[PDB]
Amino acid sequence: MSYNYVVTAQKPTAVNGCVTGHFTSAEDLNLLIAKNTRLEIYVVTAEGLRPVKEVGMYGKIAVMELFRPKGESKDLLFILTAKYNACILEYKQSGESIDIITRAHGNVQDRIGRPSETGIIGIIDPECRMIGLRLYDGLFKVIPLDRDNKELKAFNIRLEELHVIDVKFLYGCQAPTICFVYQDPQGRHVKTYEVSLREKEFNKGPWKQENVEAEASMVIAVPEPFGGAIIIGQESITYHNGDKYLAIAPPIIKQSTIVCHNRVDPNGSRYLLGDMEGRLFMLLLEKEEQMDGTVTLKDLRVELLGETSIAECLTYLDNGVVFVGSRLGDSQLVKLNVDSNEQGSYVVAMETFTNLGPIVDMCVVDLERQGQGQLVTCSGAFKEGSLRIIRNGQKLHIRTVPLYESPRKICYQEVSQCFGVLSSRIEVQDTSGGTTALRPSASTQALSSSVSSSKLFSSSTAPHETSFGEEVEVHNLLIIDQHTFEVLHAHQFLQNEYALSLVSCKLGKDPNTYFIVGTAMVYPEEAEPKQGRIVVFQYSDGKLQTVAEKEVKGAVYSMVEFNGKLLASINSTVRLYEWTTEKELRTECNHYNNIMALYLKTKGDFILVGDLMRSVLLLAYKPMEGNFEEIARDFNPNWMSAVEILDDDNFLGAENAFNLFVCQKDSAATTDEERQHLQEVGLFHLGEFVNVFCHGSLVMQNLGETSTPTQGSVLFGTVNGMIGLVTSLSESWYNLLLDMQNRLNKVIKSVGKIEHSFWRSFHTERKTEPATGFIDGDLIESFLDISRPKMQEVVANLQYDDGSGMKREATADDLIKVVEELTRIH
Amino acid sequence: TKPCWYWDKKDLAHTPSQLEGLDPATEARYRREGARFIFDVGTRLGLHYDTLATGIIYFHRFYMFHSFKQFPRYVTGACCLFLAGKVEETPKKCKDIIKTARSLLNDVQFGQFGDDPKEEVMVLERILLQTIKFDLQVEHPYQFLLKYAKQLKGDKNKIQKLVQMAWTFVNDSLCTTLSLQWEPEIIAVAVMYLAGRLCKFEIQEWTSKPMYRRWWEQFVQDVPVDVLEDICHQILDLYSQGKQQMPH
Amino acid sequence: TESDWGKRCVDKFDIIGIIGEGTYGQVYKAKDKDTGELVALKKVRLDNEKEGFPITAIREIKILRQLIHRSVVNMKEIVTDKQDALDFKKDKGAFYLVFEYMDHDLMGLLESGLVHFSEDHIKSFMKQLMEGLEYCHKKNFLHRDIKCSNILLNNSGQIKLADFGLARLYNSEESRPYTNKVITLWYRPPELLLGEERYTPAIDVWSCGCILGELFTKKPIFQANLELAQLELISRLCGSPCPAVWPDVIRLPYFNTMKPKKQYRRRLREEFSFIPSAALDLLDHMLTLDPSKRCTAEQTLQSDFLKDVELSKMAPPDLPHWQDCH
Ligand SMILES: CC(C)n1cnc2c(NCc3ccc(-c4ccccn4)cc3)nc(N3CCOCC3)nc21
Repeated sequence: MSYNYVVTAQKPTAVNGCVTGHFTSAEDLNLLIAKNTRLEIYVVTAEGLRPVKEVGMYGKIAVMELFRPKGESKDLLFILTAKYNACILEYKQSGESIDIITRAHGNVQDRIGRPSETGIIGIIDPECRMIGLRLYDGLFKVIPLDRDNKELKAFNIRLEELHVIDVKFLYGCQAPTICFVYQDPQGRHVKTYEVSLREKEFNKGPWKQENVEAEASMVIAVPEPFGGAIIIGQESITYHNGDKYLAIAPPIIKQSTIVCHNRVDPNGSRYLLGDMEGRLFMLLLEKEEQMDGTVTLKDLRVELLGETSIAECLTYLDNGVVFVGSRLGDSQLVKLNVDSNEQGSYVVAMETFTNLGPIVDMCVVDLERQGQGQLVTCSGAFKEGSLRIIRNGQKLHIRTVPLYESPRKICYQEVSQCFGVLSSRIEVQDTSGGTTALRPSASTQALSSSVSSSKLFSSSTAPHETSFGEEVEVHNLLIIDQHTFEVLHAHQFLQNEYALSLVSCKLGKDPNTYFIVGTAMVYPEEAEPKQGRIVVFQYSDGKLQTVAEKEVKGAVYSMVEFNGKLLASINSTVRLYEWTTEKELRTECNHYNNIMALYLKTKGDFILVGDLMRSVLLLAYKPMEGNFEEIARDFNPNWMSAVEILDDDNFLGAENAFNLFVCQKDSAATTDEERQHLQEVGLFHLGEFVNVFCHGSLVMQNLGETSTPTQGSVLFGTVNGMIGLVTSLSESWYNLLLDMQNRLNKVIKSVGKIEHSFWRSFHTERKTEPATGFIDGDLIESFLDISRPKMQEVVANLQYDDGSGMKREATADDLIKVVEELTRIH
Repeated sequence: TKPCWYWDKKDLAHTPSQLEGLDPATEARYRREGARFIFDVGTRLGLHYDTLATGIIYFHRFYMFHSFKQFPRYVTGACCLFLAGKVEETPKKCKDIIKTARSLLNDVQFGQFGDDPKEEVMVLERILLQTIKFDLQVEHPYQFLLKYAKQLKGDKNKIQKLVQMAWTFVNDSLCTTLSLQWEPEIIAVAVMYLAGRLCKFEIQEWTSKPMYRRWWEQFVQDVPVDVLEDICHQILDLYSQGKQQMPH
Repeated sequence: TESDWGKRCVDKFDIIGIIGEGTYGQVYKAKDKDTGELVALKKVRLDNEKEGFPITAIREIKILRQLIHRSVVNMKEIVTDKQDALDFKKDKGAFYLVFEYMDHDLMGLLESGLVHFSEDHIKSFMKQLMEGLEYCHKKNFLHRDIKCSNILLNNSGQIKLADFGLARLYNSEESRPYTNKVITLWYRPPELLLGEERYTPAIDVWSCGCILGELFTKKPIFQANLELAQLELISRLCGSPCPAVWPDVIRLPYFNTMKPKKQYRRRLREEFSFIPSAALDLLDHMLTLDPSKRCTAEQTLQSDFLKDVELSKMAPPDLPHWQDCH
């Protein structure tokens, strides 16, 4: 068996959702911000936000909504986790003591059901009579909000419309009414139904189905002054209330997909809309009052306000202040002005909240020769693309270097005192026949620049047609200086060439240090790339020189230096190249038993291959023979996001299901079959998507630092900005920390009453297993934050083993020292 | 696709056994003894008739590729039965086959099993499988005797006497090289034909075509009487040389 | 000739790697040196010599040389390790069962989450599986181990059935005692949970129905660890076994023993209401408790769901390959 420890170095920074209301007091205006597994509670002031409370939950926050049922003084919070854990929460404050009350809780998972394409949707009735959940295709789940439903028991109503895009509870209806945009073969439609708690079924809804835009994406429930619904698309915004149908199709919104909405004026007169290029719009509902004493909707208008960060969630606070929650870039507070500035914008940034964004890749480099190590991450996407330099000093110091284009891979080249970074920018087919970039970026603002003139695929004869307005990716290699981070050079790759992999190394007997890039020829027609290049560059005297190119018959997904040879993965094939005295790559040996060799790692003459669907394989190079030998494979099937080698026997992998696992050689030589079965000995639900595993640590090492129980250091970067560390334990230390977890879980009160053991259980749609081989460092490091009565309750009857004492009792003070030492690794 | 497992009578003059100096009578004797060894051993073990026959067909085929002087027959027999049990889903442990073999064999014969009987049999399995070219599925005259008899309608007692008499002939044909000359379908017809001649029955009357004097042709196409008589002659010669007389 | 199996050497194949672990040996992917065809080699080791050549392999050789259908896997030949020269006793080299190489296996495609099935893809999948199951049942053979890992589909949309290690002949007239525990617990029929031991070809149909439901949810229907918990899950959906629906349930060894928590009513149509009508009816008939009322393979091929499927329109499943990275 294997024993390992996982700790969170930086908490998730991406804003996944944001709501406003009156949660902490019926008087205060609150802003609740949801990051993955984290809830942040703020109070709105005239200058910005006053933080008041932050809690963690043992689950990914999927639904977050505030509501106030009749009889309550203040808003209650509903949260549903991605594992279908539901709860209702209340804020309670006793002077200086702030705690969160779990008023109702339960798990709403169905034994049978198909998870929907557009994900979990949760909505609440305007009269707070029920919670609507869309979890599975063809089913609508109702949790009625009666006082007695402390377990959140619920029932399903059959839904004929299997493919639902979005749903909201409508306002101004005699009964609870839902408006949803659904898809069937005839296009998209908007339909309404009524929800009967007494009959536990749908009844026919207020207004007829109307055919809507093919890409109708979002539903807005308009308030009482104008009752009805607004439907947002790619080209058009339409309003449907009974027989009234109004539609506006302004050309400005066609340019970029609108992804978020929020109401500015409670009457429903003004709504905010945001799109992928960061543009912020005002949707103004023009009023017409009729002599009948009735208010109708005269027209819909869209006005451009300015630019914000590419926003996942928008929420208007008060006065002119709007909170911009971004998953791709930094979140913000921005102020909307009545008067435009001299550039024509009504939006002026107030504060910027760091978001490590999507961490596509990262490397650890000791820039100041300090023995410490700093993390240079490829973070953000599109216009919010950035490099972020992260160092310890008690809080992490983070420097942001804007790239304004999507960064893909990073590697450090010390000989050149610079970094190589792969990046891609979005250009659009323009009337010249060529393309035009939407904004300047690093690949265009480089001091010197080049464009590969390779003739490898020049023969083409493959017709690819272009329509005006379509997007394309343009890929570059950026040479960025390690002190200034000035983009010294930008190399543009071939048209339709994607840069997928990057290394910096010396090969063979060649003393020069090269930047090597692996690419793929990507055409929309192809299911899987069938052409690609390995390109050898040399950065010398401020210029990048194309040294050599090797044509391959696939995508070079991953490369790594291997004892002076180049190890590259081309689709199914895993290949080892030698670097000749003629400065050309020469194939030595190949391995073909793979579906898609997405990830490669090495140690000595051993190679760990990460496959698209077949998890991880341990390969070896037999130098005596000049070829590859399969040592052992993980036959349990898994979709891999990244892999890493821990030591000669233990191997770490990440799943696309937000799960982590460790495989070990069975080390039992009874049969050849046993030796070839990598056995999964560690299983752990991380809750994050790991893109990059990287050996290194950010802790200062003077050699004088007390030696921690943990051995080894692997840092990993995730989609939500979370950075973590995996380290190994001895059998004795694991058992101690594991036994302590079981004690802590009985003592520590969970938000929503979610069992910790359930949360960390390995979870796929098809499987669920108890965690094994992994210590949740955050539970261990919370021992220091529980009250003294609880600390002594935890240590009661706790015994040590396999050490100086075979059975030694623990006191609360003994563990405080151990956990404090464990806090030194993060 | 599938191998050919039938030879002509004239070809049996050129089995390996014959060419190493064994005379026709001796090889015929060895075949009878090996088959009857397989039969008796499996009968003691309680084995189905198909399992006994499958082993015999393996045994008979085996000595179409090898010589009796280099492969002791009772070891071969025991191995065939052992494999047949697995093929026909009536398995037995090799130790149990050896046990029964010891009871039925005298000390000289059990000497063929050498110092380690179980091992000598288990080792031969590799050769047996390669010899029969991994064609494990075998059909036997029994199933056809019953499929054809079911289509006869008439005196219940005359047809049952025909079947049992024919069944006894099938068991006896396993001791011969007929298994290697004619498909089982023909064997089943030949034994019905033989039982008919001896019982003074006219089988055509029991068929759906009572005025079709060559009654078998509706069961087995393209079979001349020449073949049925050749088969009958071979079975009856076994009864004449031996003490036993026609079953009746 | 092509029929002389057991003699050709495994030298004739370049071994590409180990595709999976089997029962009687490991399964390797290989390329034929002469033709370039991709094959799958199953290793049979008689070196153990506990009881000689494994019967699981004997079944797969005996049956698959008889069965010739598009939806049944094809054994091409049996080849051997270099044998010891003129020393047959010392020879411990293994034998290899050569099969066609199928691109993927259903469990791997689903466990990895890399498949989406439209109704039309499920139509093509099931028509092939049941047509091949029908072929086998017409030949009086029972598979007895129908799981997602024994269903191999290549990217062309052709489905083939594969692990016949447990297959045995079934006679309707002659009831025979058979091994109780045959099909994997997730896909095990209800009668075998009570231990019929004289079961019908309907056992395989129940497993295929479990697959039919699974293809519409992407999650197996009856996931349990113990035989009782499985009967409970089946009962929550299909109804509890009782003479009212399964008159002969009282004859089964464990009927009185393995009672579910309640006498549940059948909800199959309610919990699967999101399924097309033509398909839902097929599921209801395939997941019938009483095996003598459970539909046959042929009857499913004469159903509204499968009757009018043209196998010219293979309709391969949606396998993502590019952009799976980003
Ligand atoms: C032996 C014969 C019946 N056969 C013929 N083609 C196949 C077949 N083909 C599906 C298959 C193809 C590739 C891979 C694969 C590829 C790369 C790396 C690791 N595995 C796995 C399964 N997979 C199986 N099984 C797979 C699971 O274990 C047992 C064998 N058997 C087969």
